[PDB]
Amino acid sequence: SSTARCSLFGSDFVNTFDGSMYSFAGYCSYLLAGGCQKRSFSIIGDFQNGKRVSLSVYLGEFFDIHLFVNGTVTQGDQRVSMPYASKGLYLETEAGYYKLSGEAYGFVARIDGSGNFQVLLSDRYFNKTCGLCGNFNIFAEDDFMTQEGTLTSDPYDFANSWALSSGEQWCERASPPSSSCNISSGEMQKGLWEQCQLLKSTSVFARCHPLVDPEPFVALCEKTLCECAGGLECACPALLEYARTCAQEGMVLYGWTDHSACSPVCPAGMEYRQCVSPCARTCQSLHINEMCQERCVDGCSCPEGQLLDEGLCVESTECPCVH
Amino acid sequence: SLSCRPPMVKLVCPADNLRAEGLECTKTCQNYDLECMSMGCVSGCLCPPGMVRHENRCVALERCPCFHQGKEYAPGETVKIGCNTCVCQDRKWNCTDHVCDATCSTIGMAHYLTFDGLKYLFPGECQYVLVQDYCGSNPGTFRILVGNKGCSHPSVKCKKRVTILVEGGEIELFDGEVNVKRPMKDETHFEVVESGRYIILLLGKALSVVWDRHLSISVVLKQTYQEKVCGLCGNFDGIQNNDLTSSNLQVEEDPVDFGNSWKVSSQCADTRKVPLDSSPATCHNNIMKQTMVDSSCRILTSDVFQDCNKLVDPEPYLDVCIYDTCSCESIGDCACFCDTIAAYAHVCAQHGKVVTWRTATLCPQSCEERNLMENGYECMWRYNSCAPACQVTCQHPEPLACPVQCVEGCHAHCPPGKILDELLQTCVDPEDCPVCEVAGRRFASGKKVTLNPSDPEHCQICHCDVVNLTCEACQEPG
Amino acid sequence: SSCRILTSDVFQDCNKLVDPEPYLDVCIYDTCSCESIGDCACFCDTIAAYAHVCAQHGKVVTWRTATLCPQSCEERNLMENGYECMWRYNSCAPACQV
Amino acid sequence: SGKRYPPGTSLSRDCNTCICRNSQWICSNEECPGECLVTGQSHFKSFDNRYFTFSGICQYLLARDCQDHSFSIVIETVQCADDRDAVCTRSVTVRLPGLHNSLVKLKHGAGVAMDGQDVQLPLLKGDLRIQHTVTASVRLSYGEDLQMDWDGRGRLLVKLSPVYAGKTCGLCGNYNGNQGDDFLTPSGLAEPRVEDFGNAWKLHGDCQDLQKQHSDPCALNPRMTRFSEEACAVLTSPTFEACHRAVSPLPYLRNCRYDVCSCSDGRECLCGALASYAAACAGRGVRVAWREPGRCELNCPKGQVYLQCGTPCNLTCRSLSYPDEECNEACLEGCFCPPGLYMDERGDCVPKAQCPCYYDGEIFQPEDIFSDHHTMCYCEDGFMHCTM
Ligand SMILES: *[C@@H]1O[C@H](CO)[C@@H](O)[C@H](O)[C@H]1NC(C)=O
Ligand SMILES: *[C@@H]1O[C@H](CO)[C@@H](O)[C@H](O)[C@H]1NC(C)=O
Ligand SMILES: *[C@@H]1O[C@H](CO)[C@@H](O)[C@H](O)[C@H]1NC(C)=O
Ligand SMILES: *[C@@H]1O[C@H](CO)[C@@H](O)[C@H](O)[C@H]1NC(C)=O
Ligand SMILES: *[C@@H]1O[C@H](CO)[C@@H](O)[C@H](O)[C@H]1NC(C)=O
Ligand SMILES: *[C@@H]1O[C@H](CO)[C@@H](O)[C@H](O)[C@H]1NC(C)=O
Ligand SMILES: [Ca+2]
Ligand SMILES: [Ca+2]
Ligand SMILES: [Ca+2]
Ligand SMILES: [Ca+2]
Ligand SMILES: [Ca+2]
Repeated sequence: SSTARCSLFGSDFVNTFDGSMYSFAGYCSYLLAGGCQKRSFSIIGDFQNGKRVSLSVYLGEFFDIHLFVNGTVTQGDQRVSMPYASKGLYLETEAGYYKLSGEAYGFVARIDGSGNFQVLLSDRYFNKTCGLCGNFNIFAEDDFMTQEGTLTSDPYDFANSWALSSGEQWCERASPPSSSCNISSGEMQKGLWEQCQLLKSTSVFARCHPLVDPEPFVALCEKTLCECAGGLECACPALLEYARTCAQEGMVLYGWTDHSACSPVCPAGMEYRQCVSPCARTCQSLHINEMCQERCVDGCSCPEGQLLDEGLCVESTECPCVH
Repeated sequence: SLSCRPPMVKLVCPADNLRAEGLECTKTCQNYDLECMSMGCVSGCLCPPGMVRHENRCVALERCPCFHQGKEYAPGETVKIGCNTCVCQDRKWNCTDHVCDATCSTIGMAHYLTFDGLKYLFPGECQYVLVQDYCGSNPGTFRILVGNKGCSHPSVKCKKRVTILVEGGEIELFDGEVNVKRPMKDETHFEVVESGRYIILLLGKALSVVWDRHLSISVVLKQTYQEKVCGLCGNFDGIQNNDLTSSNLQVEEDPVDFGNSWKVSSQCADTRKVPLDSSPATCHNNIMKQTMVDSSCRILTSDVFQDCNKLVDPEPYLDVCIYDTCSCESIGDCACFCDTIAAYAHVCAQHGKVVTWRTATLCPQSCEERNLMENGYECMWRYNSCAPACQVTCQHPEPLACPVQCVEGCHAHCPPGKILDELLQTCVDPEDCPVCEVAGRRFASGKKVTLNPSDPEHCQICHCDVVNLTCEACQEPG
Repeated sequence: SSCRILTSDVFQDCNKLVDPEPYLDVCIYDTCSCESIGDCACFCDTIAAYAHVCAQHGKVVTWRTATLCPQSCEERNLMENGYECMWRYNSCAPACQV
Repeated sequence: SGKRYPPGTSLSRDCNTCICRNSQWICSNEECPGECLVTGQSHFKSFDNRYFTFSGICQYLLARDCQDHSFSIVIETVQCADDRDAVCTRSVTVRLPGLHNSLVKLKHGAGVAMDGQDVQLPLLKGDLRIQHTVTASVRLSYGEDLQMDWDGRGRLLVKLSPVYAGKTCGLCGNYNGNQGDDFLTPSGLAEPRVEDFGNAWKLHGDCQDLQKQHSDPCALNPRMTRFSEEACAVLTSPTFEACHRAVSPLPYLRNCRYDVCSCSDGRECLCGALASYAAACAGRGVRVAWREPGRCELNCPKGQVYLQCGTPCNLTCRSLSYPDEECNEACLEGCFCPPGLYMDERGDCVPKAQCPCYYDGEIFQPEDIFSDHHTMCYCEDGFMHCTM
């Protein structure tokens, strides 16, 4: 292992470092991860109204980046271009999806096109980082230790303990959303129960069970298949997480999106591969090899030829020059 | 339910007595002398009247410890704070009342530590009275001064000048060495010990001075005065808030106006009231650099200082570390940083806590240039962490009144039967010393002093320059 | 001024052979940017990069004193309770040895 | 203070007076009253003008008469926001062995409770008086040698006169002038580590003693690091130029940055720390006008108006009932209303036409003719006109 993983997938949902999900429709900034005795950094996430906007990394006291789906990254308040590499924080784009690496400080963040925060974190902070993605321990039941340090039964007030406010805006205790699903039940539970079920039935998902358990994943979906009207695609967010969670454990899965009738969004020219190398051989590139022994990562990428040049796929013949 | 343990009893709120000081007022050792709140007791179990609770053990007697530094001390156990012992004779330590030797300092370029203990800020550029005795209604024995030049903004600049006026003398120092301009009458008490980094400098029974050859000025007084002085360091009374008693005999609040009263040249420049802010000139609006100095100033809270962090608060010595090196543009000499921690390390040593914090990537302080003149390389010199300051030499064979226990710096060490001389950089046997023993009695190595001024008839003088077994004749008055 | 050690009395032999005007412009470029606080190494390292090149042309130099980039060597003669002190910082000794 | 004065002048500190003669101010050495203070989160002040901090969570002693036992005060601390470095005051207890050996309790509102019983203000018993001050803050007054102040949101004060010189013991120190000894545990020795001093005055053994008092909780909340700079940078801005030469601002700045980063809502934590500085600037003589629509101007209700320096003697309607009583009060700051209007019980203030009477406690309406067999009495305009 030697690593970790958190994920804030879909709408309001969370996945800690230890197999513990819940929902949270926040209202302001909240601390994702970071030390508890002493903080060399702090990954932070801003919610506008339940729905998420920005990932932020405050590197102690002096430096700040505020990336988001908007992609218009900024440093403090001055909007900078992209990519960007100050203070040991390469701010890159991998597989058409945005990345923030802090390997000196022991973390790698990223976002996808839809907006799904992810946080990879070393084994150095085992029993350290206490926050909204919980501690990096082995257990999964005890990873609600509040900013006081208090094992709580509620996955909701916990996330509200780890709030952090600014002068631009002070924020309060958000409220749980009053579910309109409770009255508009109808047929929506009888026909659409299958898309949550196919995590368990289909063979392509029928082999991570000795590594993980889909029982929470199917539990968290059935409450979100009810607000969206007329669509099977409402299941693939909770499903899409289950793919990566098994991938991180050392056991990858293949081609599952072929029949799932849901592919994650990407810009033109590319669609969702699975296990593409991060070192995408592009156009204006030096032909060097056997340095990129990095692990294999998911994300959308170009066709077989059709090399990359400035955020699009273009045929190898039309490689430009530069001056 | 639970039938509580034998040594203590279950108690019950009576319906009549509002004063049900039961379980809520759980007397432990901390709270016994203290007074406690109680609305009503609970369904708990509680030690008897003449007994208490102690870390889950109802300790029988009133012998429980007497906490200092959050640590246990059995009754009769002793501690050493300063120059005093103190023993918890019962539940309360009663300490002695031998007042200890106070100590000024000039931490960095522009700060001052008083006797009673009061860090304050004073960037000056004129010449200033560090301390004196001529204060109101007293004779005026000694008049230590200090003089700075280009030191309102700390930098590689700010060479100090120190002029000390005692016994009608004028000895002064700057640029590495000391200089006598007027020798004082009573040469007997005079003494100079160039041990290590420092210039230890006695002047009498109740006075001493130290100088790190670069900026630090740490005058040391004895029990004798006890409110006989004034100046920048204050009055030496024990009271700490009356160390801003200006020359016009009143307490101020803004120390920049304090020192302006104590300058000598009353027509030179009074310093300017700076707008206060946590960032000096360079660090102002340069938040990046501030955090590289902040972190690097947290050596004052590091694993090696953890013993001294308990005794001596580093929050004073920290604020100076961040104040100087912001202003100071350290380029070739990182001395406006390296000197502030040694000013903390020395104070840690005076409390008996040696520290070795100085490595090769961090303020190295070699000592190898001295083991150079001799073609043979005996190399007896060493940067010893904290070695004694008052040792024996060919120039000063006797044991001296020793105001400072140990000091950092480069120190000689060769095998025994060889005693140091400073002129010949190597150590040497005892007999090679220019020592003097005339008519038997043991004394110094031929001091240049005229003994016996009291009695004319008994004027039996015996000088000794280096070794001479000589005795001069006294000129008669008649 | 402090970068004019590259034109000082001790370098006068090497100033004739190796132009210091290149190595000078770096001395002023780095230490402006560099906020030397505790380690003055972004200054002390640029002159050694000039001193070494002076040595390769056969011109040893001893420019390193106690107020200026000291480079002690005393921590090594420490493990042994006896202090033989056989280690020394000196000018320029054979880079190669057995 | 960097300005000249002619000879023969007599400037007066709060403590005493001093006179210029031959370039030498002569001065008296007569004692003057001390002031222990609690405020903000956990920021203390000793009687000897020391400052420090101790974020312990238990029932601690604050002050006590220690050669005899005329009184004893007990603070109670709790965590007060999400952070661990935020420990505000909830309630303080007072105890008077000279009267019933009673037990007063100031509560987290502006309320008080004697022996469990809630009480309407005022509370004239024999010695101790308890009354509102601005109708937003309680003020105990036992004898003439003791005062207090509100413990609702935690700004406890005291006032001890020099009759208690050096004969008290607690967190607030000896009241002996000496600023150094104040870290003297009850076991009779000066401790250097504050984390040993505060936990030496706790009252319950079950309470956890702490091990480290942190100084920069802005690390655990990096978002507030910027705001804590510009916010309390006005403390040194020349708005407070008038009382840099009255009291040292550097701690009142140091205690801001520990509060604004630590507490749940930094808005009022800011504007309850600035007032901590102005209140001490005014205690020496300098008033400051530091209120703005941005810098936390309080919202006096529509009946009242904001006011800087005013007279809380001719405000309440109880004053006209007992006009003979002395009001040796200062020129205070708060919410008053114009002189033609006097304060009613129900939040509005009214002219003296419908200002009731408080005869024998009894709140009589503006026209209530009133008599037993032998007396004859009536309430005219606030005063109770009795005859016989
Ligand atoms: C999003 O990006 C656009 C284009 O740069 C910009 O105009 C807009 O203000 C940004 N909004 C946010 C939420 O930052
Ligand atoms: C984790 O840290 C806690 C708190 O310091 C400690 O009590 C516990 O033993 C640690 N556990 C492991 C597995 O290191
Ligand atoms: C301390 O108290 C003990 C016991 O009463 C007594 O014997 C001793 O003389 C006292 N020492 C001092 C320094 O007061
Ligand atoms: C040098 O320091 C060492 C280690 O503290 C000590 O053992 C030794 O006695 C010292 N020697 C001298 C000559 O001071
Ligand atoms: C000792 O003093 C005598 C004077 O009495 C002088 O002649 C002689 O040279 C001196 N000897 C030495 C070794 O200084
Ligand atoms: C310095 O090193 C040189 C070259 O090895 C040698 O010739 C010389 O003797 C050394 N000098 C000293 C003082 O060690
Ligand atoms: Ca966990
Ligand atoms: Ca004093
Ligand atoms: Ca000792
Ligand atoms: Ca050669
Ligand atoms: Ca005291």
